[PDB]
Amino acid sequence: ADYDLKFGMNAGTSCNEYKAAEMFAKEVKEKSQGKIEISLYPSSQLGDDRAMLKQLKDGSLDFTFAESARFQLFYPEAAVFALPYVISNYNVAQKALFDTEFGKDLIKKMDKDLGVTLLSQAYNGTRQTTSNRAINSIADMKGLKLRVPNAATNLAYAKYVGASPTPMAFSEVYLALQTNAVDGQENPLAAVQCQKFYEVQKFLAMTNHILNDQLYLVSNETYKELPEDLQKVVKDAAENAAKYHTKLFVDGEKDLVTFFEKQGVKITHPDLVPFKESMKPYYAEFVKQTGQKGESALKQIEAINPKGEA
Ligand SMILES: CC(=O)N[C@H]1[C@H]([C@H](O)[C@H](O)CO)O[C@](O)(C(=O)O)C[C@@H]1O
Ligand SMILES: [Zn+2]
Ligand SMILES: [Zn+2]
Repeated sequence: ADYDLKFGMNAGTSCNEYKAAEMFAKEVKEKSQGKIEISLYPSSQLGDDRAMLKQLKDGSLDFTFAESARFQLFYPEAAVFALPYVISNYNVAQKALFDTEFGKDLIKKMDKDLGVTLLSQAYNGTRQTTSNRAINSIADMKGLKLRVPNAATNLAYAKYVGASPTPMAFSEVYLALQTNAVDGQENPLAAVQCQKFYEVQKFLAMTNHILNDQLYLVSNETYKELPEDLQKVVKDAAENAAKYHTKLFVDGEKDLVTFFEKQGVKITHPDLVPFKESMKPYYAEFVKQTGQKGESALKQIEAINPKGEA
């Protein structure tokens, strides 16, 4: 307890994100000879991820998770990461961030403007849609009161497929599902399982609409005060946690549909061509709203070859 550091997250203690942060935490403690202890604060105990990003910026929190897409809060063209159906697989998400001019500049702005250092990137699942009635095709989204996070790209997903979006914090979601204050939500299969949303949702549609990555972030105010050896400890441990993280989500996606079926959830596979078609005006509005910077970021993402990690 030379450094008593803290890691906040929206995920709960059953979740892949917690499990991976636990590995991060335990490895940092070991490979730092006990000089660094990391405590974990899940389930939004410190606020949502907008609050925790601000806490990293002002140095009041040491570590947290964010998606690349979340930086649309500060740079609207960064929403390109979460335009539904634009990023096809995790390979694309990795190259969008690290192997494009747009993404390399985002990392630099994250450092110089927002005070956060990007330690590592993991895969955080592809979002699906649960509901209290079957989504057999895009038609069934009409009138669906669909909970979304407080995030404009999730809002737009629900809106352009014809649903009625209802933003609310992740910690509020189980209650709203349980009482039918909303008709459904959208999250990767992992969250549907670890947050027990399947207990309170009879239907799951494979909409595959947004791919989530996950960034291991550290406050610059924290990172700068660590000796270089301990900086290296934290970076190595972040990278090792991220590979564990990704494997948890990949393996889970081979598996969880079966699990949910055992629980009595009905799985549908709606035709996704009309879903993808309905986003085309949204892409246009994005480019209209964000200008050259958004158009250029989108062209850069679109050109990435979906095949082969890097
Ligand atoms: C790093 C992080 O906190 N991810 C969280 C995301 C993002 O906030 C959202 O996708 C916008 O970026 O929202 C959830 O999926 C949600 O509330 O449904 C929970 C998840 O834990
Ligand atoms: Zn329409
Ligand atoms: Zn299937």
